[PDB]
Amino acid sequence: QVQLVQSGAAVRKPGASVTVSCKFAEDDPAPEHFIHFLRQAPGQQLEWLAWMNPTNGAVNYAWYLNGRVTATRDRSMTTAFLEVKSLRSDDTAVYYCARAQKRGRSEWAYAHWGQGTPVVVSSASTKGPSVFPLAPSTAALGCLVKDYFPEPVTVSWNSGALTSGVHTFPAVLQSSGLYSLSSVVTVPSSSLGTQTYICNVNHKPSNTKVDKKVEP
Amino acid sequence: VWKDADTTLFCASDAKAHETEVHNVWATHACVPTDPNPQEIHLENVTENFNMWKNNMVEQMQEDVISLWDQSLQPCVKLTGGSVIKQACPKISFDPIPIHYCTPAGYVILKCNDKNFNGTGPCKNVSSVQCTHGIKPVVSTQLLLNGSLAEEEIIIRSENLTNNAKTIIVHLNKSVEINCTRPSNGDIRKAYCEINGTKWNKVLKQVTEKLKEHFNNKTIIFQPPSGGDLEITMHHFNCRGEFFYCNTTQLFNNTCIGNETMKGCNGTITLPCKIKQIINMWQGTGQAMYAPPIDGKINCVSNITGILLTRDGGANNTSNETFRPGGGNIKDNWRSELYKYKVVQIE
Amino acid sequence: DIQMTQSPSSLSASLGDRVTITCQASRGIGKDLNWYQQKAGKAPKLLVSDASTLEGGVPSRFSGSGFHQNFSLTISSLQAEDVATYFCQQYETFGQGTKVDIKRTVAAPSVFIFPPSDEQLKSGTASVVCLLNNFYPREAKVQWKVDNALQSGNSQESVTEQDSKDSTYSLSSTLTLSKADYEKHKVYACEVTHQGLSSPVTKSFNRG
Ligand SMILES: *[C@@H]1O[C@H](CO)[C@@H](O[C@@H]2O[C@H](CO)[C@@H](O[C@@H]3O[C@H](CO)[C@@H](O)[C@H](O)[C@@H]3O)[C@H](O)[C@H]2NC(C)=O)[C@H](O)[C@H]1NC(C)=O
Ligand SMILES: *[C@@H]1O[C@H](CO)[C@@H](O)[C@H](O)[C@H]1NC(C)=O
Ligand SMILES: *[C@@H]1O[C@H](CO)[C@@H](O)[C@H](O)[C@H]1NC(C)=O
Ligand SMILES: *[C@@H]1O[C@H](CO)[C@@H](O)[C@H](O)[C@H]1NC(C)=O
Ligand SMILES: *[C@@H]1O[C@H](CO)[C@@H](O)[C@H](O)[C@H]1NC(C)=O
Ligand SMILES: *[C@@H]1O[C@H](CO)[C@@H](O)[C@H](O)[C@H]1NC(C)=O
Ligand SMILES: *[C@@H]1O[C@H](CO)[C@@H](O)[C@H](O)[C@H]1NC(C)=O
Ligand SMILES: *[C@@H]1O[C@H](CO)[C@@H](O)[C@H](O)[C@H]1NC(C)=O
Ligand SMILES: *[C@@H]1O[C@H](CO)[C@@H](O)[C@H](O)[C@H]1NC(C)=O
Ligand SMILES: *[C@@H]1O[C@H](CO)[C@@H](O)[C@H](O)[C@H]1NC(C)=O
Ligand SMILES: *[C@@H]1O[C@H](CO)[C@@H](O)[C@H](O)[C@H]1NC(C)=O
Ligand SMILES: *[C@@H]1O[C@H](CO)[C@@H](O)[C@H](O)[C@H]1NC(C)=O
Ligand SMILES: *[C@@H]1O[C@H](CO)[C@@H](O)[C@H](O)[C@H]1NC(C)=O
Ligand code: NA
Ligand code: NA
Ligand code: NA
Repeated sequence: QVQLVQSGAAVRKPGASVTVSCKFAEDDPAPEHFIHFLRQAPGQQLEWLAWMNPTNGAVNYAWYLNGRVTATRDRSMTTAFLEVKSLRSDDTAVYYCARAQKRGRSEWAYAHWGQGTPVVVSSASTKGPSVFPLAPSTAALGCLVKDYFPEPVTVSWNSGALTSGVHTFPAVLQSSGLYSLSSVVTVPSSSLGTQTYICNVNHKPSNTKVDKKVEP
Repeated sequence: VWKDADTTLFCASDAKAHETEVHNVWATHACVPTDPNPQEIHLENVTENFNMWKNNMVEQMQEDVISLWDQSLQPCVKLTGGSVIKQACPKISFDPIPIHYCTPAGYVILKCNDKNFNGTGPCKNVSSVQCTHGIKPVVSTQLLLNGSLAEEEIIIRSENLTNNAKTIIVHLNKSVEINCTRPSNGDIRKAYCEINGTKWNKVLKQVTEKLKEHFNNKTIIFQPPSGGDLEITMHHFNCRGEFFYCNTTQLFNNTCIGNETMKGCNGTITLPCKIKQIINMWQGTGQAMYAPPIDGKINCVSNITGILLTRDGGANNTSNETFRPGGGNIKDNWRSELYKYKVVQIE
Repeated sequence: DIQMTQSPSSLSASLGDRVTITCQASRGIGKDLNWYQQKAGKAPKLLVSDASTLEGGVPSRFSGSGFHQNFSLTISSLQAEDVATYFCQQYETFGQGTKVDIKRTVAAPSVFIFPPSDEQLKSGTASVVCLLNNFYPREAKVQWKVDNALQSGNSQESVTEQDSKDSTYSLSSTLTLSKADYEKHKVYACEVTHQGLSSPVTKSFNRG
């Protein structure tokens, strides 16, 4: 049940195209299992997109893709490629490739999966987060990490020394098209006044760095 | 008493020993002569299960056809992996002949005779034979050529009709001629196939109605292939040794299938074809290059006796089903002729 | 064309409990059904193919059964690592999924409210945050009132995955309104409803 290897995360504007590649074999009998492509949007159901026969390039695309999708393989027939054209916002999802096991005759039983390729379709431009304090009143405190694009941000406290009782929530997508999240932690109410609390925020996509002290 | 079993079959044929035609040559050394007076025995009150989709006779025919092509249709250049083989590539004489498949001693072939048997499940009218009928090893895509016809109604075969990853074989009960020509004397590679439009659209209409029975009276739509190599996006076959590729867009033309009295639905349908020198081998072994076509009129008149289809996937399709020409692999061509046979061991 | 009805949509059980999920098909499908497990942030993993064949490597506690129209997936003796969403598949169609959770003793949420920072108001926007910490079960209700006026449509929330050790959840709700709208009203309140509470809880503050 080896993992399939997919290309990295992508950001596209509406109208543009994206290609997701999936290496399913090595370049070194029996019939080859088709390669399947599926996607899963944030907090949505898994959705089948297509299969592709690596032997002859035969394909089958879900009727609801309206011919916007194309699946191909390379000459050595070891890497599959899924191109999605005319992207729209609701194409935003993690895209997977998948395949049945060679030893089996269960063509839909996906023993092999890629790690997933996040694809984000938005009109929004890259932007670092603003970081605001969530001042304390055990007492709770935290940082509001607001108005960034695209995902992800990373958050630590006191440069990693503080890990106990930290909750860093999943990001939500705001109506402005920018993401926002919060990171909270609970501490003794005596800590305040002597113990310094600082959330450290990184946003690789913008090479942005923020360190915010949180105090009452 | 007996039981389903796999064994090494042998072939029989009426090949001409003096002939240079390549099927004749292969069969003269690989097969025995036909049995003049073959024996067939109805097995009264016997019911038997068949499965055309898991039938080892098909694998054996495949090996034979691959072997025939390997020794008869040598390309000038063969490109496999990193190996480049440059050999000699003389023009040949090529015209498939019927091959019968026969069981050895201790074994026998059971044959399903139910008029509308669909390839899977019980047969009520069963007989035993020593050999199959004569099957031409015609290699083609999309359209099945020069095959045998369903006895009564048009028949839809599939391991699972609801499974979009499974090939559908339509078995016609009346053949439609396709007349493919590369004229002499303007590109030498340019060719075309003519088909009687009146005749073809009548048949295709019957096919849609047949599919309606299997898909809950839903709207049935035909479309061109969605993609793939040219061997499968086009009707691909070998005529007189030359490799033809024909565009079938016009054969699957919903306009004329709505029964709508419409202009041009009658009359001759002319498909554009090309003869290619550089091809992908159906045997699965990469690219091969051949020499340019022979001079003069190259003509093949074939019977369309069947159609391979793939059905569009996607859940909640609700209102319709869409079918595109082409499906599966060349083994399925043999399955369409071997569907009614299976081998058993006499115990 | 096929329709798979998967049930229940969510369940909770103690470690070592027996859990079963069902999928009903609108039409006979023989044994052409597979079962998957999917954990948060990960690709699905095949558990069972052809209704009842356990896939190599999968722990022996898992089993599938059924044919025709009635199919089940069972975990004998639920384990911590089994927290996941499970779903059935019939060709390209998937069941709606079942979120398995680990049952612990009921726990009310510690509620906290955070006013926006002076820093943020300079930008013309105001984010008010209500936190619910370490509660169970996950189902909870949060409503915002601004001067006793039920706030609707300007709210977003986020929930954590079930915590490894204490089997609890945390939730945040964030209320977004203009700076002007914020400097208009005095009292901002977070009203919470949860099973571990005899009655709803309200945390609030005066803008000043
Ligand atoms: C679909 O099949 C499932 C199993 O694959 C069926 O589940 C079972 O349903 C019966 C009642 O119809 C339950 O009866 C049980 O009997 C045992 C004794 O053998 C007893 O220990 C139980 O307390 C119960 O009384 C059975 O629990 C249940 N199995 C479960 C829930 O795991 C189901 O009935 C079928 N549904 C249909 C056909 O709609
Ligand atoms: C088959 O059964 C019928 C009646 O069911 C009987 O008349 C016939 O003789 C049987 N087959 C034989 C005797 O071979
Ligand atoms: C063929 O007939 C059998 C009847 O035993 C049925 O089970 C099967 O679904 C049929 N297949 C098609 C493609 O009609
Ligand atoms: C062929 O089969 C169709 C039904 O699929 C039927 O309507 C038609 O009459 C048949 N043709 C002949 C010549 O039997
Ligand atoms: C096949 O087509 C050629 C070229 O149009 C024509 O000369 C010939 O008569 C046709 N043969 C038949 C049997 O229709
Ligand atoms: C095509 O076939 C139809 C149906 O049999 C026939 O009426 C018509 O004459 C044919 N057209 C020709 C032979 O050109
Ligand atoms: C389809 O249409 C026919 C009429 O031609 C009707 O008798 C039949 O019940 C319909 N339903 C299905 C599922 O085929
Ligand atoms: C077939 O012809 C149509 C129109 O002539 C064209 O649009 C289509 O691309 C062709 N198909 C192939 C596979 O060349
Ligand atoms: C020929 O085509 C017309 C539609 O354009 C149709 O109405 C007619 O029935 C067709 N075939 C015949 C008359 O044999
Ligand atoms: C379908 O056939 C009609 C003739 O009835 C023809 O005019 C039209 O070009 C065809 N539709 C296509 C090629 O999409
Ligand atoms: C089909 O059979 C005819 C008659 O034997 C032959 O002339 C023709 O070339 C064959 N077609 C193919 C594609 O083999
Ligand atoms: C094509 O079919 C006709 C009858 O429909 C037959 O006369 C002819 O021999 C067939 N050609 C073959 C089988 O190659
Ligand atoms: C597929 O065909 C089998 C027969 O081999 C049948 O039992 C099963 O119901 C079919 N599957 C579906 C999903 O219809
Ligand atoms: Na988006
Ligand atoms: Na056999
Ligand atoms: Na091939």
